[PDB]
Amino acid sequence: GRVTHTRRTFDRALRALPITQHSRIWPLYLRFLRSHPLPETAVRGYRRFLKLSPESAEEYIEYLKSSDRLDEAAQRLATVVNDERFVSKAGKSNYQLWHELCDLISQNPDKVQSLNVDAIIRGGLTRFTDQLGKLWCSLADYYIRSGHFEKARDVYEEAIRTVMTVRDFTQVFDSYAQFEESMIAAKMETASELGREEEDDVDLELRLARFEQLISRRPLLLNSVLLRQNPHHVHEWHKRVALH
Amino acid sequence: NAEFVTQLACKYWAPHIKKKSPFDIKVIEDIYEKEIVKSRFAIRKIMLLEFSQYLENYLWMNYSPEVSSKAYLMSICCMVNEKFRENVPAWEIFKKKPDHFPFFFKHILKAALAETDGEFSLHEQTVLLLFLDHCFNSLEVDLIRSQVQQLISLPMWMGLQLARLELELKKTPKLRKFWNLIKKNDEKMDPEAREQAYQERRFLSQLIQKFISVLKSVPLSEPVTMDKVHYCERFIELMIDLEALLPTRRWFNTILDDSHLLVHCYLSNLVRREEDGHLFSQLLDMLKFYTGFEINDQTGNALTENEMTTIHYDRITSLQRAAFAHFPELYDFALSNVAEVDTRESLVKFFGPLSSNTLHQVASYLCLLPTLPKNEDTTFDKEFLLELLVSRHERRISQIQQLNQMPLYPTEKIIWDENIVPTEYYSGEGCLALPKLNLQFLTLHDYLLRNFNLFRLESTYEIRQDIEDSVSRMKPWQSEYGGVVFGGWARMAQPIVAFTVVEVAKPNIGENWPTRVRADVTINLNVRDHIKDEWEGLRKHDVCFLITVRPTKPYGTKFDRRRPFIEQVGLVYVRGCEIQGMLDDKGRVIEPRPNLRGESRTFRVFLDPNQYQQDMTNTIQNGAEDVYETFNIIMRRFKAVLETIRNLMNTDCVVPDWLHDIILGYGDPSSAHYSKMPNQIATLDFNDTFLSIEHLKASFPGHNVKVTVEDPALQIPPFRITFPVEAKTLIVEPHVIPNRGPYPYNQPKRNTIQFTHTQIEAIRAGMQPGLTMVVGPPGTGKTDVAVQIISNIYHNFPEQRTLIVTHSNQALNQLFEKIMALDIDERHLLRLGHGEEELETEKDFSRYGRVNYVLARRIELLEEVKRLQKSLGVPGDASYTCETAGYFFLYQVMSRWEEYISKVKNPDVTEVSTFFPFHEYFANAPQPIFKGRSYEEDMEIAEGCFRHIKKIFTQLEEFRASELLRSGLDRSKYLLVKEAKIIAMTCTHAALKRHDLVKLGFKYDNILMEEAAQILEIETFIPLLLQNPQDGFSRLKRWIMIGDHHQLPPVIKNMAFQKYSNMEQSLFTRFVRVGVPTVDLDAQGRARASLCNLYNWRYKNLGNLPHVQLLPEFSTANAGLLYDFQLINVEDFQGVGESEPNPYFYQNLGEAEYVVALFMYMCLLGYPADKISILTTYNGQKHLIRDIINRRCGNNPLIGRPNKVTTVDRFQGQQNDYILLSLVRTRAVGHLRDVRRLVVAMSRARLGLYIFARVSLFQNCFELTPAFSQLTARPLHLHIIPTEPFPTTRKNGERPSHEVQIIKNMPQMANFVYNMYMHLIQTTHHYHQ
Repeated sequence: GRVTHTRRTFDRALRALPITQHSRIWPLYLRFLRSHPLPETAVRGYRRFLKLSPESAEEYIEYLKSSDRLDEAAQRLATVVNDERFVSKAGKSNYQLWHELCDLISQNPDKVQSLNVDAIIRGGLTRFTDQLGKLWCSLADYYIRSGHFEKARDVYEEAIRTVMTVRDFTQVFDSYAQFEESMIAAKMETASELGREEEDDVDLELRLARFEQLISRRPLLLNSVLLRQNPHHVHEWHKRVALH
Repeated sequence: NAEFVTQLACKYWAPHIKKKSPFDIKVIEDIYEKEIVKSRFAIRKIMLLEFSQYLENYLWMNYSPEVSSKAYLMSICCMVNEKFRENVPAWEIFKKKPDHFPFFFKHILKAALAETDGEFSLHEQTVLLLFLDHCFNSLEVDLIRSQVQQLISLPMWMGLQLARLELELKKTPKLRKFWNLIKKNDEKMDPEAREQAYQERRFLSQLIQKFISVLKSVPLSEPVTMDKVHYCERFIELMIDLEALLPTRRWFNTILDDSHLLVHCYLSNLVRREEDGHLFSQLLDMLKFYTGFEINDQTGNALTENEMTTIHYDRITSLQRAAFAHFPELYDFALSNVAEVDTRESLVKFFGPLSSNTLHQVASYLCLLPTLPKNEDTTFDKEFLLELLVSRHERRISQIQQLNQMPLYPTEKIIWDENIVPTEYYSGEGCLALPKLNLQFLTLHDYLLRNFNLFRLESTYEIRQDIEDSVSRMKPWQSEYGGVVFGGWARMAQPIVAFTVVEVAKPNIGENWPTRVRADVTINLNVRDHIKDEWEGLRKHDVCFLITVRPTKPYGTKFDRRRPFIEQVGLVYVRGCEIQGMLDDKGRVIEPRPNLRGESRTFRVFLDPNQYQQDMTNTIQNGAEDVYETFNIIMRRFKAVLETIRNLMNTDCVVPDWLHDIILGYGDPSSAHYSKMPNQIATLDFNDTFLSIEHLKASFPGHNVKVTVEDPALQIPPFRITFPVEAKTLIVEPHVIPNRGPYPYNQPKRNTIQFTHTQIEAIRAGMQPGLTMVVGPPGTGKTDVAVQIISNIYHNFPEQRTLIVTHSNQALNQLFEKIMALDIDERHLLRLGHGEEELETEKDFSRYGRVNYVLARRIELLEEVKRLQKSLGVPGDASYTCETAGYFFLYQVMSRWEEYISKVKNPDVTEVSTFFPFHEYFANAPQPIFKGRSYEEDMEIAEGCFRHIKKIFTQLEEFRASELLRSGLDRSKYLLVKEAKIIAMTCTHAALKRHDLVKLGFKYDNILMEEAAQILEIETFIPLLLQNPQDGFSRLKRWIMIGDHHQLPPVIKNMAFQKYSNMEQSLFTRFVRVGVPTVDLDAQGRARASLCNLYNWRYKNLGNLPHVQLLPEFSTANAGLLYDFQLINVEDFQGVGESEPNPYFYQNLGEAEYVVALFMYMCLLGYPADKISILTTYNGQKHLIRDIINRRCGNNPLIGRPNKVTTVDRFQGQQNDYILLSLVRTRAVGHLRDVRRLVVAMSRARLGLYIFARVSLFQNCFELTPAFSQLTARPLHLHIIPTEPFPTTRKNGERPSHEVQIIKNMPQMANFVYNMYMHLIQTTHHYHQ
């Protein structure tokens, strides 16, 4: 109950520096962390700026990420996301992928301002690339938590420029059907821009039916887009469809 | 009629006359009609009348409604105009006698609205336009605001069309309650008072209508008078001022929108006349830019893009609704969305083929004009209707994109433009499309655009006047195939045989401009030998110009002085350059020079950080020519700045919310005091200030000292001093600074300065969060107070960074030198620069010096760790680096201290010695530290030794960075990042590397500034953007600047900048003008009271310390001069008073030779040649003094050289025991009107000043009356004691015991000097050679 016994214990145990007494000192600071974040914070700073090992900041982060202080946990993770001489601070073990999993845990439906989740997805994609999966999820969340007016059209245009695989046009289709009325001139020309989308056998129907069944009136444009969407090679019934 | 005006003045109004003739309305009318009216408002007659002080002595003191006449009104208006032109306080007469100010300003506004070309001509009407603009821009004056009060107030909306005002009250419902309140309060008004109030409210509308009609009365191609054009121009100038001032625009801009003055302007033939209306169209362009500025009318804050876009698209939506309801031809137009019609193109494609009366109906339904009745003809053209509609509903580009699309270089359409970048001969009669930087800005972007326009206009004034320097001697000629040709020989100019851009070095991260751009200029010196020596004496950093001209006068065209030099010589562009050295046959810049063979010399120069950045931007973005290749000349005697402005404009400029409105000048300016900071630290340690409890009692004249300890021998520590929040009680809590070991050499360094209570109040305002300005008079210790405040801040705040900004080398070197005597370790002080910087301190604060000190202290710390290991008796022969030293500290020293603590803190004074186990670590120390008499003191000394070892380990933990950064630049960056808690640099270096350190890891927590009166509005607005914000808030917690509002400001390259824009109004002086508290030191110790009175009259209770009052050196007589400060008249000699060898090269051999006889008399009396300073009113006068002195004394073995013979302002920041002032001016007073330069040249003497001046010329200077009162208290001759050598035991007051000579003139003075020197030549001899 008094810090004198624990401090003197850890001090006389640090007489040498073999593997022993780490499993005392680290959990000693961990138990001190209750009722005061100061011992855990300063001991974590001293450890991660102290004696040489890969697992020092690992145990510090395992103790600090379960806590109610995430700045200290991601701060150990930042001293790790430098590593200052060693890309593979762990190798096939990943602690930056761990930071990205923490970023997903913070992108969980807690801070829904549509700012921090997308910024954390950009930070996790910037640490290590996330190709079309977390990228498709980040573009989906950015286009879905956004509005309907030209802001959603710009979101879907940039996300199309960055798009990798199919169903990104489906995400832009969702944005368009939700944006059925973004202005009083073309009424979300995104319906046409996405119905005439990529040329052969990909969706051919997604954005068309989106504009068609926003609720329903009559699209009168989805037909022209879809039958103008690359019928078979040049000489065929293609003129008949494009004329009908 | 110069003699007529002078006789009339001396008879009726001129000062320095016993009896004056009384005022007569006939006198005023005759003077005006016969001098201004007959000679068409003469500038020289205006100047002579100003020197006669008609407004201060004649006009207003006898003016009244019964004396109100057109001549008197126009005379007072022209006097205020000339006051603004010459930068003199103008309305002091109105502040003295505000009684007839209502009738005066009312009759002036009546004259401005009166019939044009009637009683008051267009000349007087434009004069009244500019005078009214001045009366609006001087609205910080109570009485002028009193006349603008109801005239520019919200009741100014009484002049708008009924539909527009009704729509305004509908869009802002709370305006309807205020309108009802105004209508109700108007009921209690008299008919005369009601008519006066409505006339005041409609004055602006009637004036705008009159100006628009004056414009419409100008024909397109037929020649018209320039006066009407200039009247419309000055009207647009007043419009621009009242449109850029927020509380002045709030209501007037609504009437300006209702009238659409911009529309009639851009429709008139005046805006189509390229040569007639160039500057007027430029002013109208500024007005349209400001009318389309994104600033909320209701609160004054800048709007969001969503806000302005909503406004435009809502106008579009209401226009579409109005189309559907009232225009059948526009059913499609009502069906067209924002993206369909918001561009001028489609808006005009829909509104242009409409009818004239139809567009009038559109305007009427949109409340633009009077309603168009049935079957009528609208007298406004379809051109007018469609233009107004398209300008109102067409898309506008944001100011952000507009500012970012500007190339940062001056082009060929600007280099020769006087309407925005005028010359140095500009008299001030006309207007310039110039920014206004005085008091308050609509937004930070507004103030930044003004400051950026000003900096770029200064650079264009440097690319205009020096641009015509392709050899400027004999008007360079055009030659075969239009090429250049040198027609003569030029001394200060030469044609360059080539110029090659040698280095394009990469920028620092973040900034948008390279770090170094150099060019080598090759010229073949086939000219005189001494001229070639002057040329080849090239050195480092010497300011050079590369000049480009595309001359148009063919070979042999005559030269004419009064013509515009720019077009005369065909100038193209001139960019500055900084020569690093001459290149020789080894390709090396000159750093014992190698012997030049041939006459070809190539010099390597590099202008700026962004030297070759701005022209690159121009040629890349908008097709400008490569200006670094068409230059013709090299001549000796702003792109990075605009890039820093762009950084400010393109970043969110996240400024402290307590500094936003402060830099904007609006609101309550007292919210910046440590008295208005809610974050004040109640219990603070000013420790290094208070030297005693008596001193702590003396620094609090009106405070009750409540000291928590009564024992007097136990209260003078670094005593903690808490300030209250009964209500005057300051708590003195004694302490003890904890020991740091056994060596008495580690005793913390303490100040020796007994700072007065005012200086202590300034240091305390600095050590309490917020902003402060400390007024430092000559010799009150501004640098000392800065070092003391920084000391206290470092004392109470260990992790905080101190950002010490300065203007010049002497200021920062004084900061470091005074810091050298404080208890500050050499690991926390850091210095930046612009490159090369002479170390003017004792110890090296530089980058390389810092890495070297790091290496030295790291050697020391690792050696202490090794010797501590030996003291511990450890096995092992290896040496330890800082990582191993940290490991060993935590392993043994911390462990040993833990053992000692568990032994002695859980209890004998014998145990104090038994259980300190580093005895072999303390074997090299005083006799055993633990004395064992007292357990507490023994524990203190032992813990101090263990903490000393801990500080060794902490210095090693710091030096980890020096081992982790192999490069010197890298380790120095690491020190500036973590090790540096003191970052001190120049404003130029801040504006240069601002973004660089910002992306590199710069921090700012507490900032101090020196020479705040020497850095510009933009140069002092720069440091606010030194870092990035932290979590939605800036990191800046405090800024304490020390300056002097009465001293020299930064110098404008071409004086047209302060002439028109008044950019000389610095941030410090502008804060003073706001009225912010200034902590005014007044305790001098460098000038005895008699000499100090020459500058202490200008300040707030300026005094001297007991040191200056009682110094034995202070009242010591000046050898051979019974006068300590003398102003001796210099009459005509050889017929010459003020003389002029070259245009504007003023010199006076008369006062020069009087100063020569005086300085040679000092040399012949033995006065120390170091203590003889020669200053002048002209650099030409300094050069004449130097030439005549080196021609007469030269190597006279009895005579040294006067330490300084140079420019008055170029001697600022310095002082002398004797300053010899040459006031050559006797024809015009010149720039001596500036009280700043006055106090500057008057505070150059610590104990002795000898001035040769024109007594009557000086007394005629009204600004120089408090100075001439102390000047003419002495005889107007040289009153000396010639037989008195260097040592004179006599006091300043004690009677002379020698022969007194009263020399009446320079010829007798020089003859007597030569005769005394001749007797010295027959009796004595010197031997230095």
